[PDB]
Amino acid sequence: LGSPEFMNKQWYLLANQLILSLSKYEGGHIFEKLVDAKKQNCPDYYDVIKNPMSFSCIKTKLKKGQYAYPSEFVKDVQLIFDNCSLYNTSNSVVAITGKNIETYFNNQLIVMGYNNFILKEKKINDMLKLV
Ligand SMILES: Cc1cc(C(N)=O)ccc1-c1[nH]c(C)c2c1CCCCC2=O
Repeated sequence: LGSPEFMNKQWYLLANQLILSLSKYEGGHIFEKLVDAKKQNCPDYYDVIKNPMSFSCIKTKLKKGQYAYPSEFVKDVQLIFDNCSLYNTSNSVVAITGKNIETYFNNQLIVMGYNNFILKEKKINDMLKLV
């Protein structure tokens, strides 16, 4: 019940619930799929954003088991909000929406206790490099 596999199954379920609540939050539809430069009238998006990321890209990596640490899931989610704060002007609707979901995501990490999984990840790496 306390095995490393039980914890690894836990934060995979917490991340899967997190990426669902982000997809359902207000304005979350603008981060679900990757930006189609032609349909959204942004021909220079991938000339500025070189590491694109969307909710669908994170759901796929969760389904294929491509996250080794719980901190890697947060980095992909934060990358979405970082690409949003970069390409979009600070007073644009998208940038405001991105900041609102960013706060929601960070507060959901507190409520769900996901951060405690990242801390134990760091301690385990310490108690492993010491041997
Ligand atoms: C993909 C997308 C879809 C819709 C939709 N179909 O409702 C609305 C907005 C956006 C969107 N998402 C991001 C992440 C952005 C944009 C708009 C373009 C500027 C780049 C940017 O930050």
